[PDB]
Amino acid sequence: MLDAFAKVVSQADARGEYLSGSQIDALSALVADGNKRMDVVNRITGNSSTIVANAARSLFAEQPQLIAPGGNAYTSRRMAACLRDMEIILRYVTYAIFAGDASVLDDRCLNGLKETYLALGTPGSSVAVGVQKMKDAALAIAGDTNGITRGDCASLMAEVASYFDKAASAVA
Amino acid sequence: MKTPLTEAVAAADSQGRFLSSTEIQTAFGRFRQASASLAAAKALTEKASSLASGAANAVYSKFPYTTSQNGPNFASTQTGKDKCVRDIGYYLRMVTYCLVVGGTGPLDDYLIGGIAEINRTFDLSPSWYVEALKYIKANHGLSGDPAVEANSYIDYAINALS
Ligand SMILES: *[C@@H](C)[C@H]1/C(=C/c2[nH]c(/C=C3N=C(/C=C4\NC(=O)C(CC)=C4C)C(C)=C\3CCC(=O)O)c(CCC(=O)O)c2C)NC(=O)[C@@H]1C
Ligand SMILES: *[C@H](C)[C@H]1/C(=C/c2[nH]c(/C=C3N=C(/C=C4\NC(=O)C(CC)=C4C)C(C)=C\3CCC(=O)O)c(CCC(=O)O)c2C)NC(=O)[C@@H]1C
Ligand SMILES: *[C@H](C)[C@H]1/C(=C/c2[nH]c(/C=C3N=C(/C=C4\NC(=O)C(CC)=C4C)C(C)=C\3CCC(=O)O)c(CCC(=O)O)c2C)NC(=O)[C@@H]1C
Repeated sequence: MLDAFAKVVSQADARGEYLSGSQIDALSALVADGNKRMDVVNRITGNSSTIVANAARSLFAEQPQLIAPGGNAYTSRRMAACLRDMEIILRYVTYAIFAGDASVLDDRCLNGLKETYLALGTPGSSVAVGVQKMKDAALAIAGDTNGITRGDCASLMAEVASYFDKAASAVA
Repeated sequence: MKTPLTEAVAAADSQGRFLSSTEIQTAFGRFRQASASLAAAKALTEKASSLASGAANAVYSKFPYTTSQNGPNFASTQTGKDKCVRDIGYYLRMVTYCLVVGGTGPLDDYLIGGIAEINRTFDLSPSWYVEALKYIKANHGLSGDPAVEANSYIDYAINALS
């Protein structure tokens, strides 16, 4: 896997170059947002159970056929698998946010997901609604201006939303 | 690639865990070190042409056979001399990468893994590179944290060769 730093280096090595002063400044800007990124990782992690539960509760309320008998999330083993999948996808979103690169999410998590559900009979597009409901909740917990030093997190917030969006467009 | 952040993520993933304050304190250590690392990366890069050429010359003085002995592995020809400074410029460029990510990952991945096989097949002596790397360390002109952490990576290369 790569982080935001490694990613730049690996695109430079393939060209045989040293990083430019420009590239170095941009990575400095990333280091400048270091604490803010860790507050996002900390916050979503600290509420991870609640984000998962509340997301699944709202999915099953909107989409009652997944839980009716015969539904892909009917029976305890299937329900347990579904909540497990939601927790896994959140965990690897928080990895990508920590490292400031999507490698780990694509490589370890998303890769081959859509074909797994296709083989299983699991409705990918319902999986994607679940991911979206976890997105809104997480952006709201990470953006809470209480009990933190005020500042601007707007790029970070954009970067986070993209990793969820990358998860949702993968399975759907 | 091995960096403090991909190490921390790998440990959590290996245990199927979310990240904890443990892994955050690793990010905190990396982000605070990154000023000296990056300031060192900029410095080496500014000098890179001249350190590489000076380091090649330092080898050719320590080991004058390398310029007078016959055979494609020696710098007794124009191509050999070009190949030699090209090689040293690769070591130096890897060490700047290592500064940028804060760990040995670029060295391991691009340079160190395999190098024994290459040195034996092409009959290149490790001792030529250890000499070039001791020059670089004596001449890069860094001080303080920048120098301590650049030297760390140069000494890692040296120890992989010895
Ligand atoms: C956007 C994400 C929000 C935001 C973030 C923000 N935080 C800081 C400052 C810091 N955050 C921390 C983080 C931690 N300290 C710890 O001990 C732990 C647990 C192990 C964590 C995760 C730290 C150390 C700081 C700096 C010290 C401080 O408390 O200020 C800032 C200020 C900028 C800075 O980096 O110093 C900002 C802007 N602020 C918001 O308004 C968004 C909701
Ligand atoms: C919940 C939102 C939805 C749902 C999910 C569902 N998933 C499974 C089965 C699998 N899910 C995975 C996915 C992964 N496993 C991993 O280890 C990783 C990351 C490293 C991922 C993303 C896999 C591989 C399976 C198959 C293995 C297994 O079932 O344990 C099920 C079970 C299907 C079954 O027939 O048992 C279910 C139910 N179901 C829905 O209805 C929701 C939309
Ligand atoms: C300089 C200190 C001495 C020296 C140099 C010399 N090197 C070669 C040839 C090779 N060097 C490499 C090494 C690398 N290639 C890589 O991709 C990497 C990591 C990114 C490194 C460090 C390789 C693979 C070769 C062989 C293939 C090639 O030619 O590129 C030669 C030529 C040897 C030959 O037999 O053709 C020479 C001359 N020689 C000296 O005498 C100097 C003291």
